[PDB]
Amino acid sequence: KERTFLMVKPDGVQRNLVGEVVKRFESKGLKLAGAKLMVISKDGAAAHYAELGGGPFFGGLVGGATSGPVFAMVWEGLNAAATARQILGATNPSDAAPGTIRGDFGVSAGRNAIHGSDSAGSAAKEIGAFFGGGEAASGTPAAAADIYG
Amino acid sequence: KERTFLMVKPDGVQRNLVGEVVKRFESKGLKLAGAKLMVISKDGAAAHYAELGGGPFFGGLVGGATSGPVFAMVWEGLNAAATARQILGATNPSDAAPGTIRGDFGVSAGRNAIHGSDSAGSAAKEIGAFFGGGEAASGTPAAAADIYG
Amino acid sequence: KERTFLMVKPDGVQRNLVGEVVKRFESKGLKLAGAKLMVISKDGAAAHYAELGGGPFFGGLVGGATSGPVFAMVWEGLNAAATARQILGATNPSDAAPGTIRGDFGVSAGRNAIHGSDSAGSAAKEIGAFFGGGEAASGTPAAAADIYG
Amino acid sequence: KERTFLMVKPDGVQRNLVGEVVKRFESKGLKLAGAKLMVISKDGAAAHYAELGGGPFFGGLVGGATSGPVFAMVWEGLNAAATARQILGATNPSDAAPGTIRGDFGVSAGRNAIHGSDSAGSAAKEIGAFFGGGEAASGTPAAAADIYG
Amino acid sequence: KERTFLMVKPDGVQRNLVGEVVKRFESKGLKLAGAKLMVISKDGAAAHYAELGGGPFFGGLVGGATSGPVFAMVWEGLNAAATARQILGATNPSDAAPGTIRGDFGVSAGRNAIHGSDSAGSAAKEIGAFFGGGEAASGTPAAAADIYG
Amino acid sequence: KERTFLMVKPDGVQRNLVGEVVKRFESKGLKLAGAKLMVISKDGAAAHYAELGGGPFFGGLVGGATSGPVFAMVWEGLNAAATARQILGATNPSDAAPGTIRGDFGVSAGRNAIHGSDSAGSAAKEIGAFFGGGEAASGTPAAAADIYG
Repeated sequence: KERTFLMVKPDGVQRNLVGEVVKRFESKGLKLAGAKLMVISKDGAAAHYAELGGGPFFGGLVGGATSGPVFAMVWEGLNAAATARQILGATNPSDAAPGTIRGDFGVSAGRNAIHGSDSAGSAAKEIGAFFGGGEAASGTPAAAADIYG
Repeated sequence: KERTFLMVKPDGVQRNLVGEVVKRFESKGLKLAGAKLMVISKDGAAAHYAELGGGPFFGGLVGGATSGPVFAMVWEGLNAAATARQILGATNPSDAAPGTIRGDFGVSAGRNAIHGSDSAGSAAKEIGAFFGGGEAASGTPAAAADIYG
Repeated sequence: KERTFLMVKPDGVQRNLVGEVVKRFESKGLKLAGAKLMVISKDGAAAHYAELGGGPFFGGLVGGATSGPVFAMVWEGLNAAATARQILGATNPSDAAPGTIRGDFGVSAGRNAIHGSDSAGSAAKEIGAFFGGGEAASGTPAAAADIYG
Repeated sequence: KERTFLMVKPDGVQRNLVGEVVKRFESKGLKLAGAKLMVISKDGAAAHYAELGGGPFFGGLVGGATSGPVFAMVWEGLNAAATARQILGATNPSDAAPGTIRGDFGVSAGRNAIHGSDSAGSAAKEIGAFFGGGEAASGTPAAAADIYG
Repeated sequence: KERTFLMVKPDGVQRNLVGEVVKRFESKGLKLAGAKLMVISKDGAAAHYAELGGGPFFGGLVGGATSGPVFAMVWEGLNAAATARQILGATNPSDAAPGTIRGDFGVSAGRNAIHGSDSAGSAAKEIGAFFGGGEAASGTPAAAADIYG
Repeated sequence: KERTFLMVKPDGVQRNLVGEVVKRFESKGLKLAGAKLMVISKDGAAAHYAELGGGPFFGGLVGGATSGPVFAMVWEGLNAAATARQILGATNPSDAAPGTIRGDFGVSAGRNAIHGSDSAGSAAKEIGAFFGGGEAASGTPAAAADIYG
């Protein structure tokens, strides 16, 4: 059903947390509709982080995402985006509820393992910028009935 | 260093084993140079499974990979391909050493979670068919020194 | 000490979460006094879900529990029932604290992995309906001293 | 399909390994057709361990199983029994392949976490003695197609 | 950076939770600057628990820590102490957020797996009493850059 | 019972594998009689690696252990040393059975997570060099009866 864009920032990829962060959502019910390693290459960054470019963080923020790769993803299911952030954790890892990808694998707001949509609109603008339309498989997960109803 | 192509067959994707199977190699040292959900779409299959197309299995084998998506990947490091198959497990999951992706998550030779190169040549022909050349990030993993020397 | 009835609804059994959901309480301290796979068989349902039978959910709720099996259990220890629900999670999995059997393995209020008593009375009426009196082992766990005092 | 009897000896129940040992087979594909906590109560022992009652071990062997409870189970699937012992591990835990329930959770041949059939006949005589015929659910696991074919 | 004293009380050591409790902080980013098994030996206790010695708990509290060993540790990083207690969990395990060392491995306020500083001062007085000054390695963790910035 | 010296080489400490590597033996039955972070400081190295100092590896081998810290340990139980190496894994991680600390967390013979005695004599000479005699707790693990007999 509803889709959501969420990727693993350079740090997590480097901290070998790719697998777990993917898995967390698999064993949750969220469905992986597309995912790859497309780097930010600066240009892709500035736009994505376009909001508040005048803020000092940009200088040191756009520096980060652009270093190592970025495993980008798109996940399905009802309330996929709503629930994602809940388990993604609070933005600040040193303030994020223990049990989340952040409160379990993150000690700094600078580079906190993953990233994920803050609304369906932000979701419907992130998928596009990073993915496309064909890179996404429209596979029906053989196990989805034992989740919704 | 050496690269290797290895993907999660439709079954594992469906059995929610995407994360673990990725993670296994992260916590091993293997480096994820590119990865996405590009389906087999028949044509991509027949070629990949080209070997022994005259064998009856093809009828029922090419049927499998083509159902659900396929998380394809390319991994780095020394002896990446050599070691991969070792931990990938024996082909038959009901005969594969307990500790592997197969002997831990597989009961049938038909659909056994993942797939992975059987030699550097087979590796240097699988990467190409499924990936390309640009989809691969040439990121230097900040943690590779604590592995090799 | 205090006992509590808590089972894994059809969904979790089907979602292969039997082991983890059992284990969660083992590594917590709760003691497994009896457990099996006794299906609801409709009659057993209607009574258990007797409360608010006039509510529309019953139509579609009693349909659920009755499909696949149900691993029923009874757990011991002080505050067993009080603490259980806390770690069982909120009723709604898309609203349940990340770290629980629900917020980690559930995306719908319809079928949320497990079920567990809401009070000592409800506990002292669920055990009976599903278990009996002899199916329960009165074993003294050799490791209980390192928990209470 | 084929069924198999396998229980967790008193030790494992006490060592809180109930959950994991159950889970191992869930994430493998084996299907839990019935399971409870029926103690050995001596009589049930002597018969089960009937073979080589004249051997000194019986004195100290029948003493063991009869202490704490015993989570008995019956598992399904093709080659269920054949494969089970493989992942159950070698009889001697201080000689059992690392990755198994024994080589991971056992240091003595005396009490090694679990027990499991040594042949289909031994399987078709253990189920009966410990279970019955009605305690077993004939549920069709909604996820079995993504395993066999 | 900032250091913090936190040990595993006798119970956890006995409950085999040493590894996990250590690991939790490793995969968090906290750095292990020194750690061993120095028992409380009464004298070391009374001082550490000096606060409220007139309270009845002391009788039964100092009895506890002094039984089995105690894996003491000192951890590094920014907000190490601040964040530690958050993931250490609430003092009462039957009231501590599920995801913590306490809410996951503890059912009694008496003996709750681990112990950890309640302020930088309390941290700068616990390290000393249990460690020294030379037992601490001043190693620079080759992976710290992918955490802070 | 029998004791054994086994530490985590600089690499593993750096690769955040301290916890797991400790835990592996806890959930096995091995008892932690003492453990800390005492660095090799060259002198401690040369002696320990004294054997084959004339071999070229020494140049580049003694360089390794001396970089980051080293969590040294001493473990108890029957066949502690015999069984340890089995689960420690083969010396070469790219040849070590999948399920071990090496075959799961190691890709190079140079730096392979941990180290552990090759005989009771080598065990009775490693403990001494790294530990002492007082740093070891003679605690009786409250859970040892459910293992041996």
